[PDB]
Amino acid sequence: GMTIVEKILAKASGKKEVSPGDIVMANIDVAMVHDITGPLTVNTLKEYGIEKVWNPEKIVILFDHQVPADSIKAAENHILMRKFVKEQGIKYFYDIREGVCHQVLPEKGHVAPGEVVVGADSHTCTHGAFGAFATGIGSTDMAHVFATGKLWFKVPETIYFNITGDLQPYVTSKDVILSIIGEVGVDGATYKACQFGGETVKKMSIASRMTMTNMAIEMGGKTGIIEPDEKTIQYVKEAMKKHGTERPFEVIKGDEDAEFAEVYEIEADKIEPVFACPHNVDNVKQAREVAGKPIDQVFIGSCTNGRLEDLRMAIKIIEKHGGIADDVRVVVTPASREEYLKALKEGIIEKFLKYGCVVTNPSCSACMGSLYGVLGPGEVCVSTSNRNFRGRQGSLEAEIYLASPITAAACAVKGELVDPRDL
Ligand SMILES: CC(C)(O)CC(C)(C)O
Ligand SMILES: [Mg+2]
Repeated sequence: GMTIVEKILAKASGKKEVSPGDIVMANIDVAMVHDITGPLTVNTLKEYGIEKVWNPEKIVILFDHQVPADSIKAAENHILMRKFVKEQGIKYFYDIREGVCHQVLPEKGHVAPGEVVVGADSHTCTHGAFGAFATGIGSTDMAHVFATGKLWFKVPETIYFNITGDLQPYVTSKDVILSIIGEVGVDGATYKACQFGGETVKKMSIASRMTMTNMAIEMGGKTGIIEPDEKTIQYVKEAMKKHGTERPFEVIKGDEDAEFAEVYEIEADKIEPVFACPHNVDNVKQAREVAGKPIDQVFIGSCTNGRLEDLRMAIKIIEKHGGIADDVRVVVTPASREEYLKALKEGIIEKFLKYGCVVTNPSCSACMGSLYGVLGPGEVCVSTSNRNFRGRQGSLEAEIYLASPITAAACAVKGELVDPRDL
């Protein structure tokens, strides 16, 4: 009787069974690296004299196509990456501006149910939306992965969030996950896989599911995971066909009599629009109880969201209420080029433009970085981001409220923190 994570790690280590706390050596299906972890990893490999990665088709590299105009080190790192990709015969390499980190990997078909996914970023948990075991690892582990196609993992315990009921109007999976995190706390799920399931999750789209697993790490989770269903299978198969990345996969599900460290019953019909308020993702408040505070900027589409359903719900709110308030900069960033195209074809982009919204291209590098330069001092911002920028948020006592795309759009409309149901 095993959880989905246990089964995935059992299969991957060739074991009959696995229990939390077991330390097992698991085959890696896909390893993703972007920005600096790329050059660290390649360098470590050079130092050990490793001529070849284990499988050039199970490595996904995101890297800036533009040579950085000043620093010679980054031009050097850039030449290094191109050499590696070429010599190793790495098939799957993408511009850092193909999309935000965690959008590009699944949309090209690189994440299937039952797979072990490792990534250089803290928010690789995102890919657990696909019934995959997905974790962020450092460059030392990443070099080991590139060399051998294996890594030691400690099997985590699972907390199961059973989410049932129907989401009320104007409420999204962003509000569900934020509400879960306000209760559990930034450290409440340390070492644990956070599994979301239940009738409410079944009805959610893949896009909505990804927003939840995206933020598992924000409560100290080891990862986030949702079992695959028909929507999952069809998304993955369609993505594989579009990009030529077909490979066999096994849909793995947890057992009905699996053990969990904890089980939360989440009443979805009770979730309301919420904000994560400065300065902790933990500090979650019902929108009404903060409503009224004037705001300077709104970011709709961020790390990792701004998929088509996010852009729809945002543009519907804005266009219905006649555009955006005065003295609010509203930046709209589709999660990927592929998502940008879908929005373009549906006339959504043209409409954001019409209301004086800035529409900008996504960049994986933006998710990793400093917010120095984007927010002015003392400015209040509403963001659909699913990750914190603590430490380097940044410029410097700027205030940043995390919200769903619906609430973010509402805020853009009124020019203040507002509950979208109150427009
Ligand atoms: C990446 C970003 C520009 O969306 C972050 C934020 C916090 C300003 O939304
Ligand atoms: Mg992210």
